[PDB]
Amino acid sequence: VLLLDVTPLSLGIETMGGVMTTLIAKNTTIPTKHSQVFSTAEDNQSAVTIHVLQGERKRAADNKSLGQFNLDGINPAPRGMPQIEVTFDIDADGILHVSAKDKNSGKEQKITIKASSGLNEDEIQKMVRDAEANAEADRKFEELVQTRNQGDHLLHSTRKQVEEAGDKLPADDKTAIESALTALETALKGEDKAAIEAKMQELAQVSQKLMEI
Amino acid sequence: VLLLDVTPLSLGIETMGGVMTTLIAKNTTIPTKHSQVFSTAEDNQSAVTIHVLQGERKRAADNKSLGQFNLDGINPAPRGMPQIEVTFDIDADGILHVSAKDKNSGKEQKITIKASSGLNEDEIQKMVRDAEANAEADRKFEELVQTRNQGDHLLHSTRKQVEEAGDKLPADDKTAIESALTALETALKGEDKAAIEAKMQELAQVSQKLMEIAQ
Amino acid sequence: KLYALPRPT
Amino acid sequence: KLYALPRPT
Repeated sequence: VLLLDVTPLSLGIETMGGVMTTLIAKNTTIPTKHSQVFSTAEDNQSAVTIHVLQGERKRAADNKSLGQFNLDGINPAPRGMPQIEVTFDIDADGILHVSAKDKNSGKEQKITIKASSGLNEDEIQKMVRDAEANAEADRKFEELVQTRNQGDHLLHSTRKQVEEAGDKLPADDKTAIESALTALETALKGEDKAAIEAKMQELAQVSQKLMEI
Repeated sequence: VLLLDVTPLSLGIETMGGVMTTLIAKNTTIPTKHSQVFSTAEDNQSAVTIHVLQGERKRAADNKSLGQFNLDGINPAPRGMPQIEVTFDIDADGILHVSAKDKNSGKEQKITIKASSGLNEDEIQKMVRDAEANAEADRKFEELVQTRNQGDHLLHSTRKQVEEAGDKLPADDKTAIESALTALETALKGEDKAAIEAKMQELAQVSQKLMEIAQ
Repeated sequence: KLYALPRPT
Repeated sequence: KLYALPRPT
């Protein structure tokens, strides 16, 4: 065939730390369906937001919002435990159906997005250009976010372990650790990946006993 | 929009050395139309073949053939001098119209290629991946072809000169030249760049008298 | 491989 | 820039 219908830009959702995670690659032929399992960013999280995006940028905020919806009633559990199945389906008429289902609870929610939605031809071509021109920075952002997310999770973990050991932790230990937590929390607000990792390392360095515990 | 009607793969023609040259880029919205001027591979070439291809490979042979036609009546001229304007027009119905026109002779030829031609969806996906996996080999193939074409050109111009000169060329020389020509010809069939340039050198080394004569 | 989702609001 | 076309056959 010399011609075909495609979705002209990547389609996905916003994941932890404000990054776009693609479900349907740009220029995929339609109709099409793609499903992927996601989980929860933090412990005891009972709801997620599915923010549907179109575009090629790594920063979710830089892409075109097509819609959103929440999925609630998730049983509070450890981060990473819930299995939230996210399905993007584009029919032959270019109508996009997005659903999210929590496998445990069977709770589900969905949205329908009209074919005429999103970016027009000139906006599409600018999007592609802007993505190319910003490829290095978008990659750095992506890497930054992966590190922030790791550091974020290190905070929570460490904090839960310090409470979990209570008495059995030397005060000088606890102190070193509390201070390293603060430094890390501060670094996380920054945009310097190495700085965050360095604070992770300093924290690891003073957590050895707590790690024994 | 979430839906665009596009050409799923690049469309173009074969050029000298078995290369794919693109006229319409993959994922171009239809309808669309593009034109580009080409010329002749060899001196005094009277005709060209327009081999219409679909695909992402730099090697013409690895792309899908959609059709072919000839344009003849090209007037005598050094290679590279005629102007053959090739136009690809895809209409809203997905029918591809390809024409070539010789700006000098005014001669033109056309074909029409139906919407259902070329590769299917599975094949399209395979093609894109194939191209991606071979991106570097194709870059190397392009380099190769540049040398190959220089070589073909030297071969052709040497042959012409020998003939033109016929009798005035010492038999010593014409024997060395025929041998060098053959060697060069062989080399061309390989993908060793150096070997090609080396055979060209060897031909040049035995062509000095020819050059004097011809000149 | 396993990506995570923010809470609402 | 300017690409060249083969002769027929």
